[PDB]
Amino acid sequence: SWARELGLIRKPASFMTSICDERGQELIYAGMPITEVFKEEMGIGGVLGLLWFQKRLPKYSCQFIEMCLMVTADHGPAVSGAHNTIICARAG
Amino acid sequence: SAKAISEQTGKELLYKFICTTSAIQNRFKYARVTPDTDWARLLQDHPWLLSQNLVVKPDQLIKRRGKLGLVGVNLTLDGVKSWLKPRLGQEATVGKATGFLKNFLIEPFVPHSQAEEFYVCIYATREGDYVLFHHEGGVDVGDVDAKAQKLLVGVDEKLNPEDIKKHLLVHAPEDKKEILASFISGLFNFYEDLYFTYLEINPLVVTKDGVYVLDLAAKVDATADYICKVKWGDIEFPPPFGREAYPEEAYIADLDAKSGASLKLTLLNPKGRIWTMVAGGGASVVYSDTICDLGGVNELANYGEYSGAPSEQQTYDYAKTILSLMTREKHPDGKILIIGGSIANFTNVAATFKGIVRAIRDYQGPLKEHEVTIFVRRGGPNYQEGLRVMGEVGKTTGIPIHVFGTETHMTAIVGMALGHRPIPGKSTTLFSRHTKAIVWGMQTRAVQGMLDFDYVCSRDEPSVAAMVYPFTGDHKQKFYWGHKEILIPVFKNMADAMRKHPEVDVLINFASLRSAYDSTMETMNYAQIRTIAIIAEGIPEALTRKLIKKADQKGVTIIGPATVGGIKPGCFKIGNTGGMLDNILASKLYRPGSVAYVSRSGGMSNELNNIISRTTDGVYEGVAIGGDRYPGSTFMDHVLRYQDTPGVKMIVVLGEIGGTEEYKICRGIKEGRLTKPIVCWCIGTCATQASETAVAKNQALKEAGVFVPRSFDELGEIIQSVYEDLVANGVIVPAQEVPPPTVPMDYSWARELGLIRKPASFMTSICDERGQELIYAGMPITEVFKEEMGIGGVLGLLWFQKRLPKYSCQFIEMCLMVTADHGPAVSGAHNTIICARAGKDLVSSLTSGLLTIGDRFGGALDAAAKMFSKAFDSGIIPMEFVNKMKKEGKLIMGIGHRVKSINNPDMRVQILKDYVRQHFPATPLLDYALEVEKITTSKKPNLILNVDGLIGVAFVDMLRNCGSFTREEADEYIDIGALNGIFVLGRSMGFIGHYLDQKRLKQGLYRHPWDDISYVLPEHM
Ligand SMILES: CC(=O)SCCNC(=O)CCNC(=O)[C@H](O)C(C)(C)COP(=O)(O)OP(=O)(O)OC[C@H]1O[C@@H](n2cnc3c(N)ncnc32)[C@H](O)[C@@H]1OP(=O)(O)O
Ligand SMILES: O=C([O-])CC(=O)C(=O)O
Ligand SMILES: O=C([O-])CC(=O)C(=O)O
Repeated sequence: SWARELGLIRKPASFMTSICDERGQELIYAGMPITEVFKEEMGIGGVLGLLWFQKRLPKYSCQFIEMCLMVTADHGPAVSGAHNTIICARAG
Repeated sequence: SAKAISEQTGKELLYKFICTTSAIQNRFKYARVTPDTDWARLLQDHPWLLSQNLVVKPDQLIKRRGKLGLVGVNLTLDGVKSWLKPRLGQEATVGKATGFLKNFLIEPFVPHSQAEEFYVCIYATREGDYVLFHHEGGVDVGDVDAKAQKLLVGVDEKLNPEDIKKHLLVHAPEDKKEILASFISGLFNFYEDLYFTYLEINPLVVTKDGVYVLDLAAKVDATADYICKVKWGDIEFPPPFGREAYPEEAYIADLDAKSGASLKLTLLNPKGRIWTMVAGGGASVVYSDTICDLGGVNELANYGEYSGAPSEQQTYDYAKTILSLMTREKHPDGKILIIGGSIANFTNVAATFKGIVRAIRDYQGPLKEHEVTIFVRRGGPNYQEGLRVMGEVGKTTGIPIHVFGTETHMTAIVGMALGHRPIPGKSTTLFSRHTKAIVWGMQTRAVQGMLDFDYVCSRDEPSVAAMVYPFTGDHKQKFYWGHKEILIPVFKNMADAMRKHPEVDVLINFASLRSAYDSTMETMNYAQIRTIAIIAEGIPEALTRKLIKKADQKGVTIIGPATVGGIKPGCFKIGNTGGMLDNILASKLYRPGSVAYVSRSGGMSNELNNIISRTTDGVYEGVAIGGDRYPGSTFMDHVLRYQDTPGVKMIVVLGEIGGTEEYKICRGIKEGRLTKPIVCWCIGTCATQASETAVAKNQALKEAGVFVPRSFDELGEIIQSVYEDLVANGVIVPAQEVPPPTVPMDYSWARELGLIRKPASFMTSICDERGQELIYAGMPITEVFKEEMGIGGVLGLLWFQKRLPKYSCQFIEMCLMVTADHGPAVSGAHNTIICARAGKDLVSSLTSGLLTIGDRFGGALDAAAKMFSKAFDSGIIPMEFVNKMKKEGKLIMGIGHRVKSINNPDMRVQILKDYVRQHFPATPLLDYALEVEKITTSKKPNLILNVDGLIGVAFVDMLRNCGSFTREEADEYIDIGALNGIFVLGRSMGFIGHYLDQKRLKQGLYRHPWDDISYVLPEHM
């Protein structure tokens, strides 16, 4: 930690992460800080465009992402995955 | 690498793979007699042997036996028996060489005349294949090259027989002109389908009866075996005829064969005082040349090398053999051991010196007894700590060891060892600062070294535009540019590499010795690639000549095979030339100089960079052409290239023994084409065509106007003398030294020599994966399998890190056999089936069913162990325990079966109960659980012990009451969850069985019908 602080050593980094700069003064998302996220009033479609695609999508596309996350919510407990969730929840 | 084969082997290969109209007689008619075999077996399997008249001659790679009269012709049984009696197995001499005669060949002798003997030969040259035919065969040659007809055939060119009869058959008898020529044509295909370099048949007897190949000789390309191992079968190369090898020499031979290192040792005078063990090939040749200059032609004990960074056991045994060989008998002028060497490219010098210091301290007694003095001189990455450890073992064990770094001359230390001095078309520019390369192959340390060099030489763009690796997709690899990280694209094909990067003009071919030719031929189908550097070693020479031919046709500058590359300082660096960046900064290779050089071996190029750094201004551009026989660009192709560039003022050439290449430099300096001051020196004297030697080329360049030193010791001195000549004439001005940019060093290299501590996480007291054996808990994998412990023993090793006693390993196998599948109706196997019928995966199905192992399903093992252990540890009677559980809700976990309980048992509680009764010392918690079973079966005819409760209490009974668990480890593993581990690892077999079953019955997706659901939703939310 000291030989790298005064910068006399090389260490190759893994985990290249082109998303979510967590350290510093703000949670920078794709390139947009968190206060700019809540200032432009982009919903979860805007942060899906920022996290998943790293692009500020236009406001008709964020609302379509929220629409297609509202229709692909629950579709009854008969289906195979919701059945497994219920079976695993009833085992407590 | 031409290696001469036995004439028995080449003669049987000629008998097997020739295809011609002329019938070869005596097909498969030969015998090999030797001292290791008898005589009756040869007559037993070859019944043709004593039917005719025979000729017997020694097959031990001996030239000129027909002129010297050492052949026994016209021999019957008495001739072939009493001829070998003064000959088979006795010591004899030919030329200089003295040794045994243990190999003799027996051929059916054919009487014939001297007007029927012919002479045919095919030898390889750089510009093609020469076939050479004299009508007068045998030993009566007369004139040799004048009346014998020659024909140069080109590479990748077909031999036309009309040019055979037109040009080569001038002095032939005409009736054999269809017998010989097509045969020769067939022989030419035999030369071209088996990759010979030299094949001379003399004499070839073309009688009226047919053709007879009595005597031949063949040097074959030993590196082409990957093409022709189906043709040669198991080829055998005989050693050149000489004395017998010591056991030490065969010991070093199997040390050489057993790894990727080069451990060469051949003793010269075993009672000698000056013993050499020196890293590098050219460095060994130069040290042997200099010690032969200083009167040690009888005092050099051996010539050898240790190269390719051997392991410290290999280094230890190699130095052990050389140290034991030099303590046999004392020599009164003192015995010297020279651990010399060139500058190491990337090897940590201190690790090889750990090998040396173990091999010296292990054999120190004979060293201080025989009064041995050790002279050590090395260079490279971290040489200074290695000189320090050699110095401390010099002062510690008392052996006088004189250590030296790169500040000294390389081979002047032997002058300090002997007391002679006291001890202290093709383009003319190849690389520019916009030269971009494409590397072929994942050779990331070479690309990182090139990027470090180009940061240090203040270059603005990295000279590796892309890499090419065919065995992976297109991605980008992260490299270091100074401090920063950049992304260099790695491609799959070369076509989209040349497409996306049109500024490339160099390709550096890091492919192997069998894929260099195809990638190089594919590369020259792109016009922008103007030079190709081929780092591979071991290409067959015919494929190299095809590469040279297509290079001259396309106009590219091939650096030649078996190179290390060639460094143009301040500008560009090919691969691993120069070495690690410590040698680049130590030799001032970050700014251009004025001296160019051309060498052959890569081991001498670092020494030449060191010499030109320490004596003169520095290297403008250096090129190592390759240690192969046909380099892609010779000496003249580079000194002509240094002629036209004005930045260079003087040229240094390091030539080698063999190959009339420096005579072309002599003719170029006599024709007035080479005007810049040349300093040539040719290595390889070895005087312990007669013009191809080192002293011949040295004298011929000395008389031609080229500065040639007396030895290698005066090479730096006269290079400094020519530099002082050239600056005093007022043309060489030394440029002003700007300091280079600095790179940070490495985390891998600073921790290797230990200069930066790092806190390690992930403490892992289990499974040392690295080393020779996969060491489980403290016990290797061979001790696991040899001691015959099942999977219960490896669960004791992985989970508990103890070697459990043999009755409890079988108990863990037992309780993993009963906690396997228990039907598919239960909740977890139901989830596995539901996920397997969705066609998912094995691991996703097992995992989706495994995530149910919780508290209600599968959580009776751990709870039924914890409950009974807390009741027993407290110390209450069972009748109070049942009443305590009744008073608080909380049904006793591990007690209760739905169907089978009393005189209708569970039948797998019974097997486990019989096992914990029989093979199992001192089991009190099971007895307590059986008393609680007595009470709760007195309550209800159900309520027998479960299998969950009995595995729980039997496992807690196994932990604390067998050995090796104290009381706080056996109580730790219950609270950690080592019983949930047994239920999950046991039930994993059942869940994978359910996955494979539902995947094998081809079952469709589940739906769980609506009539089993009863939706109870609110009215309007
Ligand atoms: C032909 C004809 O018509 S019949 C003639 C006349 N008919 C009659 O008289 C009717 C008789 N009625 C019966 O026989 C009924 O079976 C009954 C009412 C007595 C039920 O008796 P049971 O089944 O034994 O009681 P129950 O199911 O609650 O369990 C009994 C015990 O097991 C205990 N127990 C159950 N599970 C566990 C467990 N895992 N761990 C520890 N204890 C347990 C219970 O706590 C209970 O304990 P307790 O006796 O201290 O209260
Ligand atoms: O790059 C090279 O060929 C040199 C090398 O690795 C070594 O010295 O072991
Ligand atoms: O251990 C468990 O609770 C699961 C079990 O035996 C069962 O199939 O009923």
